[PDB]
Amino acid sequence: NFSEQQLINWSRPVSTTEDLKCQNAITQITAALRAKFGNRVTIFLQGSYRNNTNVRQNSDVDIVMRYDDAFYPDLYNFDELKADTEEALRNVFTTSVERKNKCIQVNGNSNRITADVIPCFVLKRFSTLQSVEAEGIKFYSDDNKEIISFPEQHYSNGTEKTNQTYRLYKRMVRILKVVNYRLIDDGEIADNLVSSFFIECLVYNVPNNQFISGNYTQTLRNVIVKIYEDMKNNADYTEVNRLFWLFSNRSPRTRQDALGFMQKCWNYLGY
Ligand SMILES: Nc1nc2c(ncn2[C@@H]2O[C@H](COP(=O)(O)OP(=O)(O)OP(=O)(O)O)[C@@H](O)[C@H]2O)c(=O)[nH]1
Ligand SMILES: Nc1nc2c(ncn2[C@@H]2O[C@H](COP(=O)(O)OP(=O)(O)OP(=O)(O)O)[C@@H](O)[C@H]2O)c(=O)[nH]1
Ligand SMILES: Nc1ncnc2c1ncn2[C@@H]1O[C@H](COP(=O)(O)CP(=O)(O)OP(=O)(O)O)[C@@H](O)[C@H]1O
Ligand SMILES: [Mg+2]
Repeated sequence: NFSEQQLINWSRPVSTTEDLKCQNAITQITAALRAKFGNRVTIFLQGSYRNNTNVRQNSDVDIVMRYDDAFYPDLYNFDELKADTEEALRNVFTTSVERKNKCIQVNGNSNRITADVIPCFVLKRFSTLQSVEAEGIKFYSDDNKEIISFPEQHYSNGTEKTNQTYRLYKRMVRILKVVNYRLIDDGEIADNLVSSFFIECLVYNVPNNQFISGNYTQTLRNVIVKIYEDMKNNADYTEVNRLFWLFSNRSPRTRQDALGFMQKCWNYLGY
């Protein structure tokens, strides 16, 4: 239903860290957090701006604030950390600050994008897949869930795969994110059937030899068919971080979710 050129267009990043409104958000929010926490935190990005997978204009940026003085000192429970983070932001951004289940949101304006600020601590956890202790981040949601993430390993492994696949790994992720948003807008799937993270992990497990240089239409066909068949075949997919399984008992998302999503994409694209 869509031409090769249309797929190419959909595969391009829309919002990036080069955007003035993104730079403005990061600069302003960083200053507000440093005013309270100084060097006791590491500030970095995760999510679509970090991995370069944005497909929507003026997308929100995920700014991680890792309180890590104990692990990275200068050469306290989470409830207090999140409250102190909300206070630091409210002192500067006042009515634009909204506490959320998993972050503090700083709503944007004409000159800056909206940001999700994610206070967190250092996390260390053993990976049986790689038989090593892995370092990531941990935080707690307002509904009492322990949220664990490995953004550095996610970033590095995804970058490596796109570098090995003629840059098509992330281009295919972006295409599927576009299709996801369209299916949601059309009311064809629930807005939480999949997530950007889930899509990124699914495509990551498609072997590199399925990505065909200069052929977006056939590469995308290969990607959808491979994930679809793998889901029917009970495949053991890894997260992009390669430290844990995608379909582990910690995750409520299922192979059936991925199978249904692939089917909806296939039908929408008209293969
Ligand atoms: N391990 C793990 N990490 C997650 C999960 N959800 C989000 N993350 C992390 O948080 C980052 C930002 O989350 P999202 O905003 O939902 O994903 P995104 O890549 O920014 O895509 P967008 O929907 O365009 O914002 C992702 O890149 C992941 O690194 C999850 O379910 N499991
Ligand atoms: N450090 C470094 N940066 C580069 C290099 N080549 C290009 N860049 C730049 O790094 C930024 C990231 O570029 P890309 O990784 O190609 O991202 P993109 O072009 O927006 O999207 P895709 O190519 O589809 O992944 C851009 O500003 C490029 O100009 C390089 O060899 N080394
Ligand atoms: N496993 C995870 N690991 C790291 N960051 C996560 C994460 N899940 C969510 N986040 C981050 O927290 C931010 C908020 O996540 P969302 O998916 O919007 C739920 P929420 O918005 O916090 O609940 P709410 O809208 O009901 O208040 C995301 O932008 C993301 O950057
Ligand atoms: Mg995001």
